[PDB]
This record gives sequence, structure tokens and C-alpha cells, in this order.
Amino acid sequence: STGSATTTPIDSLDDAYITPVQIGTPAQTLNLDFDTGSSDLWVFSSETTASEVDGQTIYTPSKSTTAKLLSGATWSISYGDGSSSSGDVYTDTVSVGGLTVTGQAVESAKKVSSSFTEDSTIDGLLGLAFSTLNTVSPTQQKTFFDNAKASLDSPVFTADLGYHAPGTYNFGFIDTTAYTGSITYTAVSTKQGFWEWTSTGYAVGSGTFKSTSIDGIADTGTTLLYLPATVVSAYWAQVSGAKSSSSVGGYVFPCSATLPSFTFGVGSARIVIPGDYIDFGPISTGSSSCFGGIQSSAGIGINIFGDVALKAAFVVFNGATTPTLGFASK
Ligand SMILES: N[C@H]1[C@H](O)[C@@H](N2CCC[C@H]2CO)[C@@H]2OC[C@H]1O2
Repeated sequence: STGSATTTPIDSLDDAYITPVQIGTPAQTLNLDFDTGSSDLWVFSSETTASEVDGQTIYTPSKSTTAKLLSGATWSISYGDGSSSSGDVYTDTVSVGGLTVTGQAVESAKKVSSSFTEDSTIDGLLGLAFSTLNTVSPTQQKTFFDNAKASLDSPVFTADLGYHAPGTYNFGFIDTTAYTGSITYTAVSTKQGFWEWTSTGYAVGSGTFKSTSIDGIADTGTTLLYLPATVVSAYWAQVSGAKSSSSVGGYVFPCSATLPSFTFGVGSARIVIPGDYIDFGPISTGSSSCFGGIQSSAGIGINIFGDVALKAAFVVFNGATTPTLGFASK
């Protein structure tokens, strides 16, 4: 089997991407944030505290003839931005772009934090990291990909995110028309439950390539590119007037600037992030200070190749017995 679904930016800045997902019988379509940095599929639901729902589409398990309570199971998760959610669990039929998994754990939110409530466009999360990170207790549950894997033509999925445009998530096949040149594959460590890999270095604009190992994760659920402070400083030093603002929460730059590109290494290959991809616009409406798309990972504990990096590439998440990551230009 295979699946193919379009993923769409939630706003003009590509702050996140949503992908339609069919849950239950008859189908209830929710727009979920596909997140290769976590491993829970959770949704706004008929069980979500009413005051914490503001415009989201909800899953109502009582209206699904294939829904079954996963008796006694609960979940609770917190993310890198301090957001959180928790609740109980149903199993139900879940389909993504024509690919169907029966008995998928669908985690129903009883509570969500303010950032989720305020995000009217995101109806929940679909985790695509390794199932070892799944938070369901007392019986840990498998991700949609984990469940689908054996049935797939190939045990892979791909992320093809657009810059200020829709893109594609494919399951079970590699679309050879979707990228240019070749795909460079690189080793993955699953020790922390992430798609963790080691970049071979970086360049700023037309500058020389710096060969240096940068361990990080491929994370579609993180908006920006988070790298060591040394690397981030070298980038922003090439933008006149750019500076780190503790009050704003990171590097800002004059909205009048032209941003340089940023290159990262994948083995001997190179992925070039155009300067425009690194612009996240005025810090507040009308401001002439703009927020940067490359930020320090210093206060995170891990480097994160988020959407800013991934959208510059065609990315293969290879879930073979020995997992690997592939990157191609496009
Ligand atoms: N990386 C996580 C992120 O920190 C969460 N935030 C919650 C509101 C949107 C987003 C802000 O960027 C979201 O859930 C899991 C994943 O994406």
C-alpha cells in the first residue's frame, strides 16, 4: 500500500503545516500537524474542556462506529515550546491520503494548553518519531507510520514541504519526480527516539564551507532551524544590524535587510536554504524588526533541523530495520 497527502502552511509565514486526516466511520476529517519530533497522535475532541476549544474541528468518538475506548489508557505530553495536552485514548480507523490503518491509537484531548487553543487551524498532532517516545500509559502505543509500515510497499515516508506553498507527505514510496539530482542518505540514531543524524557542516551565503559535525534531529513539527550558538552567530554576523534580543526571544534583523542563504551538509552533499526562507517577518505588526529563522539551540539541549531546513529539501524518512535519512535538493 501507499498514501499521499497534501500538507498546507497554516499562515503566510509557514509557522506550521496541516494535513487532512480521516478518523473513524463515517470519516471525520481533522487537519493535523505531522510531527517527526514526537510520537503521539492526539486530537481535539468532544472530550476537550469547552473553554479550551476555539474554532478547531473536533473528533467525536461516539459518532464513530469503529471507535473503541482503550480502557484505562491515558496520555500526557509536553513540547519544546512549553505547550502541553493530555487525555484518554480510543482506537479507531485512521487514513492519510488513501492509506488506512485500523486500530490506530487516537489520543483524545481532555486538556490542551493555551498555544493549542489559540491555533484555530490545528486540530491535533500526528507523531512520526519513533514509537518509544509515545506517552500512552500503561500500554505504550505505536505511531501511524509504525502501524502502517509492514503493509507499505516500502517502509518509508517522505516530507516535501513548500516555501509559502503546499507540499506533500508520501507513505510507502519515493516520488522520483519530486526532487533534482540524487538523494544522499545518512545514518540515524534512534537512541533518543528521534530521527537523529549528524550534518557534516555549513556555509553562510557564498562563504566557504565549514566542515564540522552537527548532531541534530529532523523535525517537521518545529518551525525554525536551531543550531549551536557559534554557527548562528556566524550567520547573523553577515546581516547588518542583526542582533540577539532577550526581550524578543532570539535573533532579530532589520526588515530592510537582504538575508544570505544558509547551506548545510549531508555527507558530501549540500542543501542550500535560500535567504528568504529565513525571514519570519515583523516581530509585531508594523515593526521594522523582523524575526530570524535560524536561532540558537543553546537553551534546548538539542539541535533541530526544523521546517526552515527541511522545506529546502526532499526528505526521506527510511524506517527500515536500520533507519536512515535521505536528503535531496528540489
Ligand atoms: N515541536 C512542537 C511545537 O513546540 C508545538 N507548538 C504548539 C503550538 C504550535 C507549535 C509552536 O511551534 C507543536 O506541537 C508539537 C510540535 O508542534
